Amino acid sequence: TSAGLQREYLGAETKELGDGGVYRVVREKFEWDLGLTVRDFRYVVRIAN
Amino acid sequence: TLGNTYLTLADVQKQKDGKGNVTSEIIEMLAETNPILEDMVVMECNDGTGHLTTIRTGLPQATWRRLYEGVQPAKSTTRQIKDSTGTLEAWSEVDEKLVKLSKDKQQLMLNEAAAFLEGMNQTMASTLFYGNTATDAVKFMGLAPRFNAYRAARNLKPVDTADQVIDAGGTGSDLTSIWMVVWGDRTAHGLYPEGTSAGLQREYLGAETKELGDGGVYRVVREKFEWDLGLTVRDFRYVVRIANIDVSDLQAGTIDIYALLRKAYYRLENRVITGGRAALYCNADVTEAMDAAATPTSSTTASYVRLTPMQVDGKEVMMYRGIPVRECDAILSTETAVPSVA
Amino acid sequence: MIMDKENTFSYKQAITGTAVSTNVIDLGVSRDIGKGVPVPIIIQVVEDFADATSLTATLQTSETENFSSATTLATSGAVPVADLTAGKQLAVQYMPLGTQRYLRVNYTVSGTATAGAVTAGVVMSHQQN
Repeated sequence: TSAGLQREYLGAETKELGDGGVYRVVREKFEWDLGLTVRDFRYVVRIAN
Repeated sequence: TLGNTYLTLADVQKQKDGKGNVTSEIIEMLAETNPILEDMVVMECNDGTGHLTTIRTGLPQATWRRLYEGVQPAKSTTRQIKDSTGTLEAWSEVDEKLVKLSKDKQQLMLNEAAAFLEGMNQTMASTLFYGNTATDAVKFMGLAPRFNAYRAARNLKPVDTADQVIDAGGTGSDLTSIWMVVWGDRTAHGLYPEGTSAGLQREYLGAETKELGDGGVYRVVREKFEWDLGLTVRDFRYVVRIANIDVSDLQAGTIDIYALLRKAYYRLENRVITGGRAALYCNADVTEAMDAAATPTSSTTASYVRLTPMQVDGKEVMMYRGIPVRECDAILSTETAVPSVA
Repeated sequence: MIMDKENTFSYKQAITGTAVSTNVIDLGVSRDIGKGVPVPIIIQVVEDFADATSLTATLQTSETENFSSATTLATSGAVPVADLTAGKQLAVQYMPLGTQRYLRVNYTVSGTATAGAVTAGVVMSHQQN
């Protein structure tokens, strides 16, 4: 997976309908996955309530 | 029926000196200072319709993408607001006989013109700070009709203006309101339609020939005092209005003005980031209270501002955290209540 | 947890009252999973529970599509009412041995609760902490 918030300008598409309809569309896709993985909670402290 | 207008002879008599000449020392007891008209930034509409601003009233929702689970394609929703420019006009008119009867013609006109200038400035400041277009339809959208109702349980920053305002608890009729406004191209500024000019456009027509429906005519000397203005807040988050400040308790030492100033600064989420010049428009009571809190004495019940013996008197507060405290007279101490909204 | 549809026993399924997993996995042929490379699964409670005494999430398998030949690959046991809390992994960390054509998840609750939910399935990498 690429790093950070991704972006893919897919460009023109076809978008075939379910009744034979067909017309061009353009699709832009935004993707991002990450996990914070606090490896040593010694380096983190919280004050709550 | 009425003897209004036309600068009747009685005032001319009282504008006459002991020597009989027209006085040039007219004491101006009803004079106001309004720096708002001066520091406010203006420009032209430069468009057919009113000033148009575009807002994001909703962001598309993201999904977590269960693998082999379809994602719905979302949208971006936008909302807008319009604006307009008001137009004020004052018209002087006298009778050539009346001015000729007075020993001088320059002095009478000079006094009347000064009165016209001050009156127009006061009217413009009043409508800028309290001008409601819902009940006038010829005025322009002021600042008090916006923020007209505040929110008690403050949310982060919803689209209603009610979240900007801080309620100080004022209930009765002594209620005043501080104002912080950021002036800039994108945030908030004045307007005037293209083809006019900024500021007061004074005109001097000269002698005229005023007729009447009856048929008689006579000479008149007339002047024109016109001013066109429009106020626009593109981003409402750029203006914070403290409201419901009871002046009696404010002077008594109960409404600590610095806490409310902090709250208004923080509800001013923007500007702190950027946007343009900003201001702290307020009346005299507010600056007096700021001086009171800044230079403590046998006042309140506790304070944390020790004073060297050479400065136990005080100073005049000019700027607030770099924001200039442009004290203005347009703000009254008789503002209506601001109802609380959930 | 990188879950995935088409390999999920049940997505946000409610538990109240005895019932089975909404989705039943179908592996084409009766070949095996637990053997070889470990396959993590999490039959884990998502939303809290109510007066129900216990819960018995079992990983039943059967050769037929409809489960008439029950076979317990792994059982949660009679987990008490107190421990029906969010994030409770009710069964084994990895897929047990002996997967048949189809697998189901059977929820047997002592009594009926007014609350309770489970999201069960196979994940790419079971997330600890």
